[PDB]
Amino acid sequence: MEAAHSKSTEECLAYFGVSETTGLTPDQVKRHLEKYGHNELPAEEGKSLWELVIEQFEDLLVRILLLAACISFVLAWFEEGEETITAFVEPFVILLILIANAIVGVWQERNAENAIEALKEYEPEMGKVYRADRKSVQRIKARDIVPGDIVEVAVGDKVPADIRILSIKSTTLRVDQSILTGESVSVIKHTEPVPDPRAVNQDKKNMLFSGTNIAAGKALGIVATTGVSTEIGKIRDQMAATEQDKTPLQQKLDEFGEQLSKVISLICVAVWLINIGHFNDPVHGGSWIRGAIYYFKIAVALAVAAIPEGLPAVITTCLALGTRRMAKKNAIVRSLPSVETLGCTSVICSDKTGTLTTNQMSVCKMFIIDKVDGDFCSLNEFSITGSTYAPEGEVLKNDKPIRSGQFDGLVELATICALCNDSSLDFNETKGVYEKVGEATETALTTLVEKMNVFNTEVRNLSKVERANACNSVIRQLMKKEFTLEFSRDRKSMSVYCSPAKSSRAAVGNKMFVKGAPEGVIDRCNYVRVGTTRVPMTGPVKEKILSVIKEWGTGRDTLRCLALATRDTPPKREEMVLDDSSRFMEYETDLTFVGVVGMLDPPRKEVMGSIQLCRDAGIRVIMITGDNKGTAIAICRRIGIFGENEEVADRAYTGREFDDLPLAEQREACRRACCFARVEPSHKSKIVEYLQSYDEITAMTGDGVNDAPALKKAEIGIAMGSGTAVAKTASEMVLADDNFSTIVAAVEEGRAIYNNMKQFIRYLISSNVGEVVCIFLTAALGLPEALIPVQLLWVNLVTDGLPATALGFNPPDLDIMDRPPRSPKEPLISGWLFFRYMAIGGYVGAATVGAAAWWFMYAEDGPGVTYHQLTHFMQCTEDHPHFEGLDCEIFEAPEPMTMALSVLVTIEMCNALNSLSENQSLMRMPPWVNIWLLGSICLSMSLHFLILYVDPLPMIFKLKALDLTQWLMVLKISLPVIGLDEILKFIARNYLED
Ligand SMILES: Nc1ncnc2c1ncn2[C@@H]1O[C@H](COP(=O)(O)OP(=O)(O)CP(=O)(O)O)[C@@H](O)[C@H]1O
Ligand SMILES: CC(=O)C1=C(O)N2[C@H](C1=O)[C@H]1c3c[nH]c4cccc(c34)C[C@H]1C2(C)C
Ligand SMILES: [K+]
Ligand SMILES: [Mg+2]
Ligand SMILES: [Mn+2]
Ligand SMILES: [Mn+2]
Repeated sequence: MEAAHSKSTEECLAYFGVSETTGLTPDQVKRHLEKYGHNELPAEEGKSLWELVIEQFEDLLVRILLLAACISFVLAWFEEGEETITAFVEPFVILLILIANAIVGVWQERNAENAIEALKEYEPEMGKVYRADRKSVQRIKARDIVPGDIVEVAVGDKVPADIRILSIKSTTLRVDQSILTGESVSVIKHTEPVPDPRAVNQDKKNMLFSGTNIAAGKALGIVATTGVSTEIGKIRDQMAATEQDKTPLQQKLDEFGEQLSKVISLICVAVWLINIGHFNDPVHGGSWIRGAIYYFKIAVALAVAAIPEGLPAVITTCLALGTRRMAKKNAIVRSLPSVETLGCTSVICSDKTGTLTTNQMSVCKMFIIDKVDGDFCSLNEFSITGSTYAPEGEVLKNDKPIRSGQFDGLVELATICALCNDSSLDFNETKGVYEKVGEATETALTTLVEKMNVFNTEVRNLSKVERANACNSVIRQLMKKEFTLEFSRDRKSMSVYCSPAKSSRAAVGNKMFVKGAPEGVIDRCNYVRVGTTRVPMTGPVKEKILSVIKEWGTGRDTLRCLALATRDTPPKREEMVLDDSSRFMEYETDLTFVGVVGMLDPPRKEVMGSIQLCRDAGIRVIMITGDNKGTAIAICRRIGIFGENEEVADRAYTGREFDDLPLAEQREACRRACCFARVEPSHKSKIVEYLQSYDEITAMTGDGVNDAPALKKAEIGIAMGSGTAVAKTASEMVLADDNFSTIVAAVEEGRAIYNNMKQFIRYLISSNVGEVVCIFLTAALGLPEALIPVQLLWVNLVTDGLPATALGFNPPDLDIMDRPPRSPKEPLISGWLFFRYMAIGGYVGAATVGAAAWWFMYAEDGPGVTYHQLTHFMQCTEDHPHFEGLDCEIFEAPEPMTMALSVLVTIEMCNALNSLSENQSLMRMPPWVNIWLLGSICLSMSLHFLILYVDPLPMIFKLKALDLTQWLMVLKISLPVIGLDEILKFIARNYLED
């Protein structure tokens, strides 16, 4: 059944053809269960660890290193009776890396807790119905409720389905709809049509929404919809639309996967063309068994050389450490990549209530009457400080603290606030904070009474649990509450009838204390309290008081105001009927106006300063709230999203006003406007989606179930520590201490992290370039491979491993938070920078083949000088007469490859220093800046020396140690890589773009 809110109750009943005092028949229920299905949300799984690891071995690039694992496996199985001892280390070191990178890949991408399961917390197991087969209510499984059911809800119930209210049995039905609005103040419901077809949930005052709850009262309704066709079901579906997105760089990674996987395929057929180059002269002395095996040997060496294994490890380590830093600021990152994603953020969308604000309703202004001089009427206004339910703050007069008990009118105001009240305050010993018990707007009065302390009660030595209601209890000892005239919609006030406690002295006679909406309470006042005296309420006085109250309700203030009054001479108890709320208004007449309190849900102290720092970093903040527009704008002004006098006609929209714009204008509104109010959970994700469609990297901050869709949709969702479990499980990061400042800190950390990542990725990839150049040089020319996979794997994983991780510890810049966010489209290399280490890469790729082949010809030991014969080792077994004065095995010596490896290691270690900075020469930026880079290289070097000098190590890696002349040759053939890039820095800091 659609449009339940605009149908009358008779139309809803007639739709299902049911009586309100009968309900559906059990057969009808059976048919509706068939037709509509059960009243429940589908569970959303999320793949076993099985189908996750499987997906790690799916993206193209990973297969390349699996191909070179299986080929490596075969070309190590059918190994001759020679070294089948360690031939299997290669297909295992590889096969190990692919295992390690998978387990890590899942340990960062997997979201443990499920947000749809948290949502189901709002699904009550049980609901209550009237069905035709019984007169009395029937308590059944909620999932068995169907459209058409007559349902009964009552105080404390979770609402089981979307329900048109038919009949309110209590005097009011008060509903907490925070899961759809973020707002915890009760909604007073009625049963009349809401004619607007586009009514937003905050308008549907005749509906009950599944998953909300009844703060008070009792009602009967008819179920309009169940299952996913409900408001909470819509939230569930937007969370189920699981896009499983990815960090900008993580999309660059996924991108570079496609990049490198083709580069290899092209290079492999390119090696093949130069392998097929001397295919026209193989003299068939070794058939093709040698040829088709030497070629795969090359492929495994090329694939290994191209793929920068260890990169997944250095990143994960960088991210993980980042997460450790944020944890010390009380930011719990639940997804590793997210710690960095925040750095690229250009727009931060924010819930207001409980996010920007404390979600703790606070009386911040009050007044009583000081004097009435005929027509003129002087008010005594006070402000009250403090922004939580904690009874901490003071009452101020002209910004100076005063003792509330000084003023008789405040004693009376406090008395009414304490007594005309169904709530209290409680100190939660487990959470360490004060919490309301009952309605927010009532607990605000309770908190006020505690701050006012009109009797100067000693409260400093109380435990926090006792302190919670101390000053209210002292008022209870004076006046005894005898009964309550509860709130009704017709009069918009409530009152309590009180007698002075035994042993009076206070004052003789019974009293009625009244609070309510200003206009109706004031209309029923014939007198005004001035101190302890009472004077006639006149027109001009009534007008002055109403005017000030109206200013308080619409200002830069926009406060909820209550008027407080007492009936000085109440009827005798016996003259009042309590079972009929229609009579209550009349009982609350001939009142004496006492005062007014104005409350709001106020900003967290750090929010204003945080918005400013965001603004200084080129980040826009947009408030997106379920709350009304007036309040939303007023808070925006207090927190500096808008200027205090800024005109916001086209900068602030309700969800409806936003919906009314042409689709094009809706997109532009999202760039111009900074406050969206009276919004549904869908509006928030819609706005985030528009923002993202300008390619803005966008964040969402929230605490509520109604923020869950936007939290999921945003690149980065951020939840408040004290907010809902649903919002937390929908987020990438949680601010455990609710400190909004931490977001600003997380952006800086994320920018620092991004800078270090991009450059340690360059450092690690400049390496993989030279290797490929090498594995191609010593292949095309017909040379004995200067490096083989098992050595390359050590370098990429370990030798370059440490230094890369060292660069992820470089100091962040000083202006890091004074630049605008970087563009998401920004590559990782551009023009100058690409050819920059294609030059450095052209050097390592040559100097390695160049120092290995050096050991042949122009070196001492030194088989050696063969020249053109070196580029023809395939015919030493066959065409031996050519190779006279030499053996036919010394072409497979460990020394020349040790020369090659020692060059690579030495070049990359130097290449780590020039990686400390992008443009600043080592002259102007010392190599002693990042000490941890020094310890990192000295480790890599001492590890290099190791595999050269430990009995097993050089056999598994095919190395043989170098003389001190074999190292002088290495240094004089590697160290120039510094001066090369160093001059590449001089030709970039001046004549390029500096
Ligand atoms: N328990 C209570 N005792 C006294 N006064 C109460 C009260 N609960 C609410 N009120 C007062 O009466 C008014 C009744 O609220 P109501 O149901 O009219 O909603 P609202 O006017 O705040 C709704 P909306 O923002 O959706 O238009 C409140 O604004 C408040 O001043
Ligand atoms: C088994 C497993 O999950 C993985 C791997 O085994 N790896 C990475 C990877 O994710 C591979 C990868 C994909 N996209 C990129 C971009 C840059 C670098 C890497 C990758 C390293 C790749 C490899 C093969 C080490
Ligand atoms: K998200
Ligand atoms: Mg909220
Ligand atoms: Mn992977
Ligand atoms: Mn109302």
